[PDB]
Amino acid sequence: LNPLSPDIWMYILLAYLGVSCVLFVIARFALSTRIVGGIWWFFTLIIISSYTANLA
Amino acid sequence: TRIVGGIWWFFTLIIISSYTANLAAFLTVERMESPIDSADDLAKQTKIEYGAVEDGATMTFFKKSKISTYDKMWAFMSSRRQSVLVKSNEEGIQRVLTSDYAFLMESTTIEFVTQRNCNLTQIGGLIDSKGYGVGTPMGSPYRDKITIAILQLQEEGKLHMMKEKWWRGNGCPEEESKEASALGVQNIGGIFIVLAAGLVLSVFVAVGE
Amino acid sequence: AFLTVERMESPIDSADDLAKQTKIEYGAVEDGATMTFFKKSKISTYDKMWA
Amino acid sequence: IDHKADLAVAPLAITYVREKVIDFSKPFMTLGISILYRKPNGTNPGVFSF
Ligand SMILES: *[C@@H]1O[C@H](CO)[C@@H](O)[C@H](O)[C@H]1NC(C)=O
Repeated sequence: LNPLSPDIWMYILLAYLGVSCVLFVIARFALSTRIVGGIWWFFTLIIISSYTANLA
Repeated sequence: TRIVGGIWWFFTLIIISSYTANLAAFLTVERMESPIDSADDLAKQTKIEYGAVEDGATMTFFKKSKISTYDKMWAFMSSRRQSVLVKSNEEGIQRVLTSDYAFLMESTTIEFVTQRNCNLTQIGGLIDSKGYGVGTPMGSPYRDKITIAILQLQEEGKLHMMKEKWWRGNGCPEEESKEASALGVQNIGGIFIVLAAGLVLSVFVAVGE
Repeated sequence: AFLTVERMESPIDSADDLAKQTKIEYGAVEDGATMTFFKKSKISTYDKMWA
Repeated sequence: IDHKADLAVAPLAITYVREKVIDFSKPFMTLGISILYRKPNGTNPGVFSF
């Protein structure tokens, strides 16, 4: 957990919870689903790449 | 649908690999170079100019110094005497401020200056052995009386307060001491902001229809 | 690794980059007032170039 | 030189010749030559640093 600061891990956890909650809300309430999946995939891409680069 | 999915996956792998490789290279070249020059070891650097006051105590010390770290510094200063050496302390401070140039000066003056303004730093310190004190040309006893006054003055707490209030001056903004290698908030927060923007746009376009 | 290797070296070699590196060669006239300055006036990087 | 100043207080590094001719008192303050540099500013690339 050194490469990512603790506040960043706070933000990652809350972003995961928020995306899960908004996905559940959308399912309760497919272009929007595609956009949500794409933006979440981009976020995961950036976070994993930054973590890998810093730890390298 | 098989070919397009496979080629999209391959493209994704190539893109993530390239992005991670470039970011790793950038962070590695950032971390490999020290934020400051080699502390008290400006030898093997020859890019940051360095010098002391002309014909000063530091200049005289570096003249009569045979350490491998300091004789090279003396040779560099002598070979560029008209450039690195300056006449006065304030001239040296101005030269350091205006361009990439390190200055060598007495520690008390350095801390006094860096407390007067916080646009300057003291890298190493105490690389020479010297001190300040009163004197008497003759072997008088009253100088020894002064010395016992010195010792009884340090035996109780009065020197530190007067010394600090004479050097405190104005306040100095807080600065890090032992910050780790983790990413800063400003370093990453862009992806958080863009994710929030994408999510709110997706919500808006979902509720629009 | 490839990007780190090709980015670690300074894109423009300077008065210090040449001394630490060995891939790029450097030279001058044989004792044509250039290495005569290199042998004396022992500067760390300049000593490395002279060697 | 002519001993027209009984007490001598000033910023005076205790050197070999000064100790040779003046038996200086115990050092008021211990110090040495230090190096000076400009504070390295933080080149913030903005929030969109990725
Ligand atoms: C800020 O740091 C950079 C990087 O070395 C350098 O240009 C200089 O030290 C500073 N630039 C300023 C103060 O304009």
